[PDB]
Amino acid sequence: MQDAITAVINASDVQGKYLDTAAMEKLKAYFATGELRVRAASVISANAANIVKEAVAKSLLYSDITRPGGNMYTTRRYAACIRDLDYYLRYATYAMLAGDPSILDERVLNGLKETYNSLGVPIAATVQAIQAMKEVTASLVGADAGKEMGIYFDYICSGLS
Amino acid sequence: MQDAITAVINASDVQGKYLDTAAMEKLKAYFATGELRVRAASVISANAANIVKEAVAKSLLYSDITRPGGNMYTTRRYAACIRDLDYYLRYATYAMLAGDPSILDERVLNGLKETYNSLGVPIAATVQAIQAMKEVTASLVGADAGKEMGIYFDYICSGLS
Amino acid sequence: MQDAITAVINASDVQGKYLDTAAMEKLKAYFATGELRVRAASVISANAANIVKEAVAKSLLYSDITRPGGNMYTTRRYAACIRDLDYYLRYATYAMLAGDPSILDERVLNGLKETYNSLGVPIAATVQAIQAMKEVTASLVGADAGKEMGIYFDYICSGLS
Amino acid sequence: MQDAITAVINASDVQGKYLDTAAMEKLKAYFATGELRVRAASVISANAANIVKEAVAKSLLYSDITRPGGNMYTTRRYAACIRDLDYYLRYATYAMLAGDPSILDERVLNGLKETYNSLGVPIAATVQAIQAMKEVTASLVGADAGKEMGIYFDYICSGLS
Amino acid sequence: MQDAITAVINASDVQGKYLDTAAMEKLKAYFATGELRVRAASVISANAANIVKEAVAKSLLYSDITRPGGNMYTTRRYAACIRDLDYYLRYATYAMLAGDPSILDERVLNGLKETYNSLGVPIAATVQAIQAMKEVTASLVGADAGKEMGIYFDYICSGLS
Amino acid sequence: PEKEETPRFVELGAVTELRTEPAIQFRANQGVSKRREQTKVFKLTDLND
Amino acid sequence: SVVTKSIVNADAEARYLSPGELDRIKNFVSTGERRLRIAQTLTENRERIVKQAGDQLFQKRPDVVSPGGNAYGEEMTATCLRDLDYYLRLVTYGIVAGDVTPIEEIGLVGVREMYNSLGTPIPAVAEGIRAMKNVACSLLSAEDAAEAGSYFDFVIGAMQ
Amino acid sequence: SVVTKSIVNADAEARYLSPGELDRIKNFVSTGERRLRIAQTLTENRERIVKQAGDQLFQKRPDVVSPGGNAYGEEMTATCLRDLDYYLRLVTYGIVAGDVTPIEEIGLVGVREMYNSLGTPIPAVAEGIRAMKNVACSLLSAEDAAEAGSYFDFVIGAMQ
Amino acid sequence: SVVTKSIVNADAEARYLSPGELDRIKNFVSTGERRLRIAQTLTENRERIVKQAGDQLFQKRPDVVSPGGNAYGEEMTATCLRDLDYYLRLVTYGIVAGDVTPIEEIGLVGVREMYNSLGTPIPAVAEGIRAMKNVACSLLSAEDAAEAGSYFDFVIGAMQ
Amino acid sequence: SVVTKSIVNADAEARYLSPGELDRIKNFVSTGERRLRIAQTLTENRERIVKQAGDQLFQKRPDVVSPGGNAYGEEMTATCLRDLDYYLRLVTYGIVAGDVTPIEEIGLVGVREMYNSLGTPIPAVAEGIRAMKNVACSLLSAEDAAEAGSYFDFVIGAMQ
Amino acid sequence: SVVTKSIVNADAEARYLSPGELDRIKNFVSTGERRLRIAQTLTENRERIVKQAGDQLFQKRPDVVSPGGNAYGEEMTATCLRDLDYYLRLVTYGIVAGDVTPIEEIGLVGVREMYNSLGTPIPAVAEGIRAMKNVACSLLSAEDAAEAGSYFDFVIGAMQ
Ligand SMILES: *[C@H](C)[C@H]1/C(=C/c2[nH]c(/C=C3N=C(/C=C4\NC(=O)C(CC)=C4C)C(C)=C\3CCC(=O)O)c(CCC(=O)O)c2C)NC(=O)[C@@H]1C
Ligand SMILES: *[C@H](C)[C@H]1/C(=C/c2[nH]c(/C=C3N=C(/C=C4\NC(=O)C(CC)=C4C)C(C)=C\3CCC(=O)O)c(CCC(=O)O)c2C)NC(=O)[C@@H]1C
Ligand SMILES: *[C@H](C)[C@H]1/C(=C/c2[nH]c(/C=C3N=C(/C=C4\NC(=O)C(CC)=C4C)C(C)=C\3CCC(=O)O)c(CCC(=O)O)c2C)NC(=O)[C@@H]1C
Ligand SMILES: *[C@H](C)[C@H]1/C(=C/c2[nH]c(/C=C3N=C(/C=C4\NC(=O)C(CC)=C4C)C(C)=C\3CCC(=O)O)c(CCC(=O)O)c2C)NC(=O)[C@@H]1C
Ligand SMILES: *[C@H](C)[C@H]1/C(=C/c2[nH]c(/C=C3N=C(/C=C4\NC(=O)C(CC)=C4C)C(C)=C\3CCC(=O)O)c(CCC(=O)O)c2C)NC(=O)[C@@H]1C
Ligand SMILES: *[C@H](C)[C@H]1/C(=C/c2[nH]c(/C=C3N=C(/C=C4\NC(=O)C(CC)=C4C)C(C)=C\3CCC(=O)O)c(CCC(=O)O)c2C)NC(=O)[C@@H]1C
Ligand SMILES: *[C@H](C)[C@H]1/C(=C/c2[nH]c(/C=C3N=C(/C=C4\NC(=O)C(CC)=C4C)C(C)=C\3CCC(=O)O)c(CCC(=O)O)c2C)NC(=O)[C@@H]1C
Ligand SMILES: CCC1=C(C)/C(=C/C2=NC(=C\c3[nH]c(/C=C4\NC(=O)[C@H](C)[C@H]4CC)c(C)c3CCC(=O)O)/C(CCC(=O)O)=C2C)NC1=O
Ligand SMILES: CCC1=C(C)/C(=C/C2=NC(=C\c3[nH]c(/C=C4\NC(=O)[C@H](C)[C@H]4CC)c(C)c3CCC(=O)O)/C(CCC(=O)O)=C2C)NC1=O
Repeated sequence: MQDAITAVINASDVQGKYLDTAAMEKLKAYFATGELRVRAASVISANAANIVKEAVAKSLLYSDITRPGGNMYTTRRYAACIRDLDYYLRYATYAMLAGDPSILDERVLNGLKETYNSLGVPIAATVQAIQAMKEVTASLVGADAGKEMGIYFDYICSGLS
Repeated sequence: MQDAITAVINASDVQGKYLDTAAMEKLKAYFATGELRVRAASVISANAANIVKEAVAKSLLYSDITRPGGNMYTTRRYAACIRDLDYYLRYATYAMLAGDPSILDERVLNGLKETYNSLGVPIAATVQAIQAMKEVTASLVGADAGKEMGIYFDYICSGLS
Repeated sequence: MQDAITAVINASDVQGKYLDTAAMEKLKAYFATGELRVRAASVISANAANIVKEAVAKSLLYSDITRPGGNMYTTRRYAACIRDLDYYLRYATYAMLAGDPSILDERVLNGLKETYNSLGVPIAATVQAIQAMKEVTASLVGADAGKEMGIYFDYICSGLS
Repeated sequence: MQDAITAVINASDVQGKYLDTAAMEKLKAYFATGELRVRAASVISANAANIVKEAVAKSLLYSDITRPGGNMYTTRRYAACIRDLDYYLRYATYAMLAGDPSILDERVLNGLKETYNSLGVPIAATVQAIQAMKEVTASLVGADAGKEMGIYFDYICSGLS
Repeated sequence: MQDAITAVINASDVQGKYLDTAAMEKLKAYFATGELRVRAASVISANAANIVKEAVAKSLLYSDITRPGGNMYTTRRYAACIRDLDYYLRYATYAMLAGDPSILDERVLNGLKETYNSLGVPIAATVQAIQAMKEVTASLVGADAGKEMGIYFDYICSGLS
Repeated sequence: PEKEETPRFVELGAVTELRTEPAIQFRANQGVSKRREQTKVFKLTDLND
Repeated sequence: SVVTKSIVNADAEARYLSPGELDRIKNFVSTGERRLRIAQTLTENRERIVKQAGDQLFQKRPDVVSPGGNAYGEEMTATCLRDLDYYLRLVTYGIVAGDVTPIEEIGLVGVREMYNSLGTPIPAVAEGIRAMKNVACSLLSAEDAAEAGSYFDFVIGAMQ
Repeated sequence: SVVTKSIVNADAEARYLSPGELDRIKNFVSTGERRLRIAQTLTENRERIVKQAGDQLFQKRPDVVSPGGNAYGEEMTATCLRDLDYYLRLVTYGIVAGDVTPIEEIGLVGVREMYNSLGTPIPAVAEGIRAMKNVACSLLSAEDAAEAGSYFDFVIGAMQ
Repeated sequence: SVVTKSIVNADAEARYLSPGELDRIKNFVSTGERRLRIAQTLTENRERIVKQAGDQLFQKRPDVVSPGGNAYGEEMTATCLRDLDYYLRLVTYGIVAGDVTPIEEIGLVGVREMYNSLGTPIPAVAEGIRAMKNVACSLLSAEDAAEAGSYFDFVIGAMQ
Repeated sequence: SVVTKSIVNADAEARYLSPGELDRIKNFVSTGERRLRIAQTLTENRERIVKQAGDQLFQKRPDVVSPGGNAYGEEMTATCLRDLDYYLRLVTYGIVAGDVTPIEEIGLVGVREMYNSLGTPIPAVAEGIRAMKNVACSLLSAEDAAEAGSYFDFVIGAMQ
Repeated sequence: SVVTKSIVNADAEARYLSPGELDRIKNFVSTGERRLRIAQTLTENRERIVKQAGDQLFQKRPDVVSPGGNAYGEEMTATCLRDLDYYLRLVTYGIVAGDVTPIEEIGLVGVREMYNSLGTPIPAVAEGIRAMKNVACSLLSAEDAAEAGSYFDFVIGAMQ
């Protein structure tokens, strides 16, 4: 796991130099946006169930995927699908709070492609679904916060793809 | 005439309850503060003439009220004023000892405003005199029992108002 | 067997010091409280039979325990049960007079657990009974002495349980 | 394990009552002393090894115990002795931070005397060593915090006895 | 500054109580020691210069410190070293007569360590020299006087290091 | 006057035994050991951390 | 109370409390803690006193509880025992207050009229209060029991 | 509480409290006075909160107090309100503790198992606690209300 | 202690404490402050009593400090002086307690066995304790000296 | 102490203690016992000495204790006696010290400013110290009075 | 950082950030100004902190710079001051981060292994960092010094 402060000080550490005024400026900028990041996290924490529900309904439901033989069919499969969407949204809010994509890159994305391909889970459908989550969560948090979140959602989409 | 002790027991009697823990706490408070009340009563008893004298001086003497055509003019009227001021002091001391303003209500204030309005006695000047006594007696008895006295002096002031 | 005084001097003896001023303060406190202890003992010694009677009636009677096959059924066992209750009350007042629970642990609760398990006596029913004794004896001796009898009764309860 | 706040609320919970005014008193007192506790913990966390070092030197070194045949002799047993002192100091700082000795009884002093007797460790010598620790740690933290550390070091001593 | 008598007087003033028996015997101990103190002080003044010479000869003379680049390898540096040693000796003789370390704390040991450090003069070298001076002084003064002079000089050496 | 009685729900959930320190010490620490919830469990969730 | 007694006597003569009056108040407030304790024992044991004294009254005066008597059946015996509880409560008020004025105002002025209207036998009521006095003495310590006994004695005298 | 959680987490790793934990407990210590104030308000208005929140709950769930419902009749409705009173008491404990550990252990481990044994509906208990949260927030200031409302929120979340 | 002795005897008799035994406990309680002061002056003058009495003992019994005696050698003499300090300590305990129970339990029971193994003559130990009694008597008033002297008397009698 | 004053002078002089200065220190050592005895007498007769002095001072200047005076009233008169007692204790300290060093740091530096702020009369305080000097001369030996009078006299001069 | 550590714990227990954790994140971000100011002071005075504290270390532990020691020679002493420079840099990083995980991640995991491989004395490194902390106290105001002191405390504590 890494964050904005950790990234700045890590870059300075690789440089072998004390915190420069430019590095302090980068830290100040992250501090400036940390306020908005906190309230966005609170909002989607409360509405996380609604967000997953809305995205699943928007793209996943009333389809051959959840119809028999579509791999989302079976109650266990449906629970696993919404569980993965919960995972993606929770890790997205962690990355949004941190201001860094490290958590997604290491905790989530690695090996996920291999497991999904081995199991037969449709990565295209997952990407579509988390795209729908991104739209819903942007509406709830607001525009500025949605910009902050959407990059991490797209990062996860690229990892799946 | 009803003390704080008689008030506590009478309230419990009205409710038909034995003296409970809360009312017994009230009684413990009164019993504890009784020593201060008693000593202050002795102080006011000894210095009654001085308290009245200083109050009459601080608020009433050398003014329209004492000059001819005012109420306190004529020795008759002046003697009546100092008599009534001592009555207000003596009953306030009774009330401090008891812990209840009921003695003031039943014996003093039971028509006082009507009597003063009938005779033409200035209610504002009487209030000023009683507040002057409040100051002087606070000095004599000390602040701790001065506050306890002050509530009953304020009671008389409010009634006459 | 120990007392409050004996415990204080024994602690100082273990350290090997003559009675320190802190030890003297403990001893002085016990002396100050001794009269209150003597009064409370005088009270419950007179009412010992009544305390046992009320506790038995409140918790042990008109239940299966004192009806055929209940461990208090049979006159021999009923006599034994009330005798144990007087045992508990007598040793509790010994401990109250001493100001130390060493009496209870050394005498009352040495293997009392084991005896009752062997005999088939219900530990829980005995604990309920002495709880009722605690309520009655606290009311008789008053609040401050009752909270002193209470701790010793609860110590007996804990040993049984 | 408990702390001052947990102990207060647990006692109130046992008696089935909302937090009393006396319970609120204890909570306030802990909060008033809490910042002092935190500062002291920081100090002896930094100097933990040094405190053990000084105490070992001041009572456990150049003595018959560390000479052959005295239990502390042998490098194994020396390492075990200093490790036990670090255990005692660390659990003392836990107890001081919590404001309750329940940690000491629950995790340190339960069975400790039995194990020490079986091992042959001198309970008297360990008590002397931790009293030396008490002096050193009191000097480092300060007088006020040193008192607080002492009431838990002495608790450990009494358990060892 | 302070004396033995003055310090006992200060403690009595802190307590707020007139001279106690304990105060009397503490003062009487100083009164008894006075003869030894004054005789030793005369001896110390008589052999003061010889004491300095003996101490440096025993400790730092004919060493690398005296040899080039040793912080004493100049005429000015050597004179300064002798001067500081004489300063410590004179204040220590004062303090020995006084019976209290307040004089040494107030004047001798105020910022001395920091100044020595920044200069680069070795604190350990000074401490060794002070101990050598203590040995010479004890020999000259006598056994009883040497014990007291040792205490005062020990304060100076410990404060320096 | 106002009757000022206690509500029934106060009485139903009120313990009327006047418990003291030995009883509270025992009745608060009754049950399975508190180290069932006062512990920690360690996992090798990420080899990289 | 005793504070009210002092203040009433002072008010009648239009004088600040005399030093003797104030002495009495100081004694009463100093003794208040023991007074409250005595009253508290009676209140805490309010059920024992009434129950045992009720049994003693019914033994000594069986006619009241017999059929055809005033307190026949549990419905009416409950009211009789309630009145015994009333007078215990008045006595506790009196112990706290330091005077018999609480007792006399609440429950002794016109007992003859009230009970003679209800048909109740007043001498039997007096026996009940005397039984309460004896039971209370068992509960209380001797020095304290003497003080509480005085208030019980005032009640029995009033109903004789 | 925060202090005991930090000590537990540190004891498992055998580490003296790191500065990261020490500042946490220092923060909790500093805000302790506000926490005690919130709890004091709740315990003062214990009876009002329970009474009117229970009335709201019965208004939103008439089936619960209707005949055949779990809390039907005088005593049964009083036990339902007693449970609400218990949860309010746990909430005050949690507020002063500064974490949800007392609430969790005392009353949310196996709450579903207990209520299903009783036959009580867990969602209706949740709505009762929601009504309590609304009333308690009305008795607190905005900052004080939102700090306590989270403990209420944890309780209702576990109820669901 | 008076309390422990009374309760021991009552335990054997299986009786709640007799009124007379309670009266003795009352009087012991009231006299406790005088006992504490007597013990206080003894411990304050601990040093003078030990050294003065020990020198008296050695004068009375030069054999013990002679070569071929038990205490010959400064170290052995010092440990005997310690024994005298021990017994004074036990006597102070006994004065506070009010009975010999602490004195006899802590020491003075297996006294002959211990001292026979040590080689000391126990009558010589008794002589030392007698000297301590004399010095303590001088340091006490006539009343106070009588109370402390009784405990010293028990100790010397048991030594013999 | 006198030694302390000599040490201060020596430290300013940057020289070891002068032979004559050491001689005065030797004299102070010799007079330690006599000075301690005089101080013990003053402390023993402390209450009576300052009681008589207070009566004499109030007689000399009745406006200190009269209405409108600084010490008018019992409490303020007791405070005035305390100030005198502070001075008496300082004089005893100074007699033990053998020098004005103890008093000067306590009650002789800025004392005029403090007394002016509170309102007490500095000349009347000085007279009170003089009354103490007379009482002390009465209660001490002739040469003891001379030395004690000298220390008292420095205090009186400081008040001026 | 505080943010990353809170996220890590929430990640482990599979919970979105709790409201209190969100408050802590917000607070740390807001006080970041003070954090940066403290770090700016330390980097402004990197030269004297290292130089003065290292000289104090050499004086306190002469054996490290003695012949046949780890720091003998100007080349080795330059590297030693370089190490102190590295640790001060880590401390400034930690102050900026608000947590000690950057300090631990960079320079406290395996210090014993590295320094023992080099032959350097680990306790001596700890004492040098203690010297840096003492130098820091003067440079930073009392309130500021406590904040930086905790990071210094972690470094020395891990070092020992
Ligand atoms: C039924 C008596 C109650 C009820 C149900 C309800 N369900 C849905 C939607 C879905 N239900 C399923 C269920 C299953 N999928 C499975 O694989 C299996 C096992 C073989 C089951 C049981 C699924 C997948 C859906 C999603 C839609 C879909 O099938 O694609 C709805 C519609 C919800 C909506 O608003 O979209 C409803 C209403 N509703 C009730 O009132 C009953 C109490
Ligand atoms: C003079 C012979 C003596 C004396 C008197 C003195 N009197 C006062 C104050 C007042 N005197 C009066 C008197 C009257 N009021 C009336 O209505 C009548 C009848 C018509 C009389 C005689 C009053 C009212 C006052 C109060 C002040 C005022 O008039 O408002 C003082 C002043 C006292 C003070 O400090 O208040 C004095 C000095 N003094 C002497 O030495 C003579 C022996
Ligand atoms: C003095 C502060 C002021 C004042 C008063 C004044 N009062 C009267 C006359 C009477 N006062 C009363 C009042 C009371 N009767 C009571 O029972 C009590 C409480 C115990 C009180 C206070 C009554 C009934 C009278 C009339 C009978 C009488 O004269 O006593 C007068 C005289 C008026 C007259 O016409 O004779 C005066 C002047 N006067 C002032 O100037 C002051 C401001
Ligand atoms: C009836 C002839 C007399 C009488 C008796 C009376 N007894 C009780 C209560 C109890 N009686 C027993 C008796 C026994 N327990 C046994 O194990 C045996 C041997 C098999 C016997 C005989 C017990 C245990 C009780 C306690 C209550 C209970 O059983 O739970 C009462 C009730 C007392 C009360 O007020 O509670 C009475 C009245 N009473 C008479 O008037 C007759 C002369
Ligand atoms: C030696 C070549 C180096 C050195 C050592 C040094 N050691 C100590 C102190 C102690 N050493 C031991 C060692 C052992 N105890 C054991 O049981 C065993 C195995 C049988 C060993 C090896 C102990 C116990 C001590 C403590 C003192 C004591 O014995 O009581 C010191 C003294 C430390 C101090 O300041 O107190 C020293 C100096 N020192 C060197 O310079 C060498 C490189
Ligand atoms: C040092 C002051 C004294 C001393 C100690 C010594 N202790 C042991 C062995 C053990 N000590 C413990 C104690 C604890 N275990 C814990 O987990 C905690 C904290 C919760 C404590 C306090 C235990 C369990 C052991 C045995 C297992 C082990 O070896 O760790 C020894 C070793 C004895 C042996 O020979 O096996 C020693 C020497 N020794 C001294 O001389 C000091 C007086
Ligand atoms: C219910 C009638 C009474 C009661 C019980 C109670 N039990 C526990 C805890 C435990 N009980 C057992 C017993 C068994 N284990 C078994 O395998 C079997 C069947 C073969 C039994 C009967 C055990 C092992 C435990 C501890 C482990 C656990 O957590 O269950 C508790 C305490 C629970 C806790 O502390 O968290 C309680 C309260 N309590 C009552 O009031 C009834 C009288
Ligand atoms: C860089 C400037 C500098 C100088 C010059 C210097 C001199 C110096 N001369 C010394 C000794 C000495 N110096 C003399 C000097 C003399 N005796 C005689 O008869 C002659 C007249 C005369 C020289 C011609 C003697 C005799 C000693 C030895 C003293 C002793 O220990 O007995 C010592 C003490 C011993 C030592 O070195 O540890 C120093 C330090 N130190 C310095 O730092
Ligand atoms: C509070 C009383 C007080 C103290 C303690 C004090 C110490 C003091 N010592 C100093 C220097 C010094 N001190 C020494 C002393 C020594 N040389 C050695 O070899 C020994 C290890 C050691 C003592 C025996 C030396 C060599 C200097 C520097 C002299 C120079 O090079 O200019 C200086 C710098 C100014 C100077 O050069 O004199 C001060 C202020 N000054 C004071 O007012």
